[PDB]
Amino acid sequence: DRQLRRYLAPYSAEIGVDGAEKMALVVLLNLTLKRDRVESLCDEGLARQLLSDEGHITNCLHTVRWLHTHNLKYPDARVSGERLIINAPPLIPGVISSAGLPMRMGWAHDSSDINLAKLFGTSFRYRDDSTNLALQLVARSKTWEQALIGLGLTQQQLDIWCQLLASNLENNTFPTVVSPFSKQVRFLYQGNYCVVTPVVSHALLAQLQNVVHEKKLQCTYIHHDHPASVGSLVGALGGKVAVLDYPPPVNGQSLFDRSVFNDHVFIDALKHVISRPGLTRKQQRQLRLSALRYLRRQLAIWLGPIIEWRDEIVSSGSGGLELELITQPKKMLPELMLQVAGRFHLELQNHSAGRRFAFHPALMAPIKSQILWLLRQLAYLHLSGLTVYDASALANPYLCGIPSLSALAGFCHDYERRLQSLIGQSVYFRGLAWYLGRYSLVTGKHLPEPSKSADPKSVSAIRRPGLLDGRYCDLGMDLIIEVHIPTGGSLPFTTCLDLLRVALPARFAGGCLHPPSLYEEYNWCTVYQDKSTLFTVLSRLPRYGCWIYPSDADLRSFEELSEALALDRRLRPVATGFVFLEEPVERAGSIEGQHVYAESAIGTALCINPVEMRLAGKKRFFGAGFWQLN
Amino acid sequence: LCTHLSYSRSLSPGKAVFFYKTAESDFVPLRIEVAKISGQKCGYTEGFDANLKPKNIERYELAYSNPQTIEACYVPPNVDELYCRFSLRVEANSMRPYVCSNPDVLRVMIGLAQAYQRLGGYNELARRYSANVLRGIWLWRNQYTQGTKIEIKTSLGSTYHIPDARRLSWSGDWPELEQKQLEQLTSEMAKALSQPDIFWFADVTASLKTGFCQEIFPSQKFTERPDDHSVASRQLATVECSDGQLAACINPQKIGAALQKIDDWWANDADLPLRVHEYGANHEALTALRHPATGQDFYHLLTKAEQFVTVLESSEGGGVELPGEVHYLMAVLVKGGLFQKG
Amino acid sequence: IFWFADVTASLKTGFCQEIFPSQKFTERPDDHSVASRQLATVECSDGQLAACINPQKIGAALQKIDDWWANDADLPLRVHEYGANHEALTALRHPATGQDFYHLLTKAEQFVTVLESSEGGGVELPGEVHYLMAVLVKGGLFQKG
Repeated sequence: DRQLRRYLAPYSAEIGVDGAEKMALVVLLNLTLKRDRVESLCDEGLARQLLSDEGHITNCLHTVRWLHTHNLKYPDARVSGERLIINAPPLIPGVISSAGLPMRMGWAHDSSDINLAKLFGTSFRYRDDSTNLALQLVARSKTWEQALIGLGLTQQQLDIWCQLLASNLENNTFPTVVSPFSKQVRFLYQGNYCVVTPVVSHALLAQLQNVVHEKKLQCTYIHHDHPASVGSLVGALGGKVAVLDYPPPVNGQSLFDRSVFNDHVFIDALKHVISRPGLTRKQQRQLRLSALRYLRRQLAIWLGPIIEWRDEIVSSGSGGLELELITQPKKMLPELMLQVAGRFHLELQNHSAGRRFAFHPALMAPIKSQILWLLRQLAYLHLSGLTVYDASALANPYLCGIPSLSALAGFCHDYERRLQSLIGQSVYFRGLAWYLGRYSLVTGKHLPEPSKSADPKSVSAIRRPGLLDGRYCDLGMDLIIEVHIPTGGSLPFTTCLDLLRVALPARFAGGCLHPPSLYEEYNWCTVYQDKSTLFTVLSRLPRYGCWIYPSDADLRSFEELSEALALDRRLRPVATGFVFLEEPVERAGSIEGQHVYAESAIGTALCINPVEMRLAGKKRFFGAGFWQLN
Repeated sequence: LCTHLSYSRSLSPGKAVFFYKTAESDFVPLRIEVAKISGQKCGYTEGFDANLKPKNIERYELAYSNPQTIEACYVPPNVDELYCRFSLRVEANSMRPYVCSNPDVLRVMIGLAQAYQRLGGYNELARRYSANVLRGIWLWRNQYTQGTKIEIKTSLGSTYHIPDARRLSWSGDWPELEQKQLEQLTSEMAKALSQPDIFWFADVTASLKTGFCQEIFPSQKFTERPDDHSVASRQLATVECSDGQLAACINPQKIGAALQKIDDWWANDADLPLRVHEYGANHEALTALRHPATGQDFYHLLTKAEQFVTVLESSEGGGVELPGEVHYLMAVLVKGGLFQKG
Repeated sequence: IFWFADVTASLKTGFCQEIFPSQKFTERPDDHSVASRQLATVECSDGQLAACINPQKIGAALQKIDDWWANDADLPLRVHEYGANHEALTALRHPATGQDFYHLLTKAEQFVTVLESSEGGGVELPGEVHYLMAVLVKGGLFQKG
């Protein structure tokens, strides 16, 4: 039954072999032949025959030398050099990684080997723990040795193999040099730069292949040509590997104040304007003027949302008069005084309390005068409209969705260095914010340039290096950067605005970055030194966009992530950075200074609608809405 | 030289979009459609095997059709003009190595770029790039119109206009009030290419006068063969518009490959110009014009910088003395890439 | 040379005569709701649909000029590498005859030699040369030799 081969596959749950060591050696030895030559994995005779062939077993023993915990070739079969065997890093409460998983190994080298590697590199559950054949023989596990000698192995042949088999697992656990086809990226660490090279975890990827199909998670598949040339798991999966897929989620009414007239003080104020005899001039004037000042404020409030509408819409870029007459030129506004005063009395007439005051002769001139006055009176780095073409939509080998956050932190800094070489004063970026207005997935894949000659000499033919399977998208986004200048005297000038346009990088997330088109240009590079003005402008953004906020939840597994995503609708997984496998050292092949290996860190973020922060207020926005490193 | 050396790209374009105007709205996208067709059974292996050995089939077996699914795109009835546009940014980014593992290699590459700048030479590169914009060769297979007009605006306030692009050759001399605009454009670009801290940005539009229902040729996608027979074998590239509709487009790197087609320095015989490539690749003939065996490729030439700087420094300049090898090398540094293991 | 032609024809018709535009090649129906026979249309700039004839359907007619086989002209075939005849479901230039495009493509060195030795300007060109040129006009793929 093919189900036996499925359960022994690297992408399936491990099965127990306790008390069945004899048939386990038979099945595992029988797997070293091509499927076309074997009618059953259970034939004791075939196994006894295969076991006597020292050459066949020797060819199998040799594969042990390349068993690994982390796979340096995964994304690109061209990488050449040594294997990597490292114990999982300590658990970080806020990061999903291999730290919470048990120890497992895999195999990658020649395409030809595949079958021969299955004798020692195939895992199983034994004595209620995770092991494999190589480990039980190296550790001198007597039950397995007794069954193996019983199947026809000479004690002298076993005594020699225990030594050679152990020797193959005792060295070459860390690469000597950095391989020429590996990735290298650099960031600040403890006040200086270090180069980081990521690598994929065998145990972590193999588990994900099972969880997405069992827990019914959103996913897609990445293809690999020549699966035998990339690794055990990719071959077993037929060149199709599953990854997570979590993309972002991208009036006829009165404009008048709903409660300016609900203040009992307003009613009193009116009574005071109306006033009373019996007092001195000073007393009457003091009460009167106070009432008027109050009312003045109310007049400003009453028309408030209306004036707000005007300023917002007119500055930024139907048919009712309270909308159209305010859209007009401010110089015209004084001539609306009689109309406003009319509406005012009407609004009072329609109120439960104002029926005692509306159109009363006493209030005529007061109201008209204060309105006339009001009418006469009426008469952080923000990057807007940025477009990115062909951004990399595959954040890490495990997850598709929002581009890796490590890339935005990167962008902020290259931009800072360019500006610093232009302006003599020290300039520093504390935080960086991200907003999403447009998100479009692009299908297909890029064709590589023919940069490789078919033969090194005496050939006039050009070949294609190879093909990869990736995912790309187009973005439209705004950034709000918190800019700080250390010096007491600052440079808030046009010159600096030009230098801010020049310093802007051309590259973003692997794609191409452009400003808004020239024929429709506005000031896309403004600067604010006031939280109130900046927040007010940001509340006006279109309702169909997304703000991305940091999350609070701590997740330690994909199963915990599955539950958190089932419960919320705003939660998305993101790539957050790297986790080190070793301390930084000097190593040949490093681009600059020290080198360290790491594995990708999977974390989470929230998607917040513009409507939610219009209500949350500027306090919550400037506390929670900005991201930083460490 | 050294283990690592590389440059990034200094001249990058955008995505081009096709659209047209109506009397009711200023921007209507050109879009693509999908359809089933009846094909032919023709070609080798359809009837012959091995080397011209007929295979055994009956006479009627080739009269059958071969159905296929394709995407296609046509201009709708009664549209008089079709418009296409893209954006362009240019940075003076060949003055410094993106990375370099050796300070002694670095100071030399810097010396060379500067020695070249002051004798002239950026004008030469700018003239060649400018010519390719105004000629219109970036329309590829869509150049066959009844009349083509090209218009350019820049961030410095200039405007250029070619009343009819259909006749401007690579080799020759342009008509008056056209030759002149080429000179003016050359100046803006020659500066943008070499002097830092200048922001420059261009916006290039063109118009095509077309036939009644003329076929249009946008970029094609790279795909797997579907196994479904309900999915198109030839799929075309589109861009999402601000209103949510899709439109036909030409990919950035396809516009780019056209703009840099300027190399007629090979074999001392100009012919037609090649896309700059370290080995002189010729796609039409499937070969290479600067095969390593000739000594004419980039990698051999990258080691003669010490000799070139010496000449550039000893030369008076302002003349016609700059050799093909120095111009070639500067052109390659402009299309930056990986020059490692040196 | 940028050459264009613009062809319009007028049809004088009957009182309510039936018109025959191109048909779609459709998938097998099973929903009892989709038409069994569907016609091709184009979308006008104003949103209306109109009847049309497909590009390659016009082309199939224009290039129907092949009567060089069997030394008896009869009616012409649509140029085809194997001489396909749709009316009788057969093929006139079956590979077994030596008359197809691929056999002929390999003799080019010999044809050039003849043309060069000939005078020309007259009626001397043979059927085999005309056939070959007609196929190169309807270009396609000629590969995997």
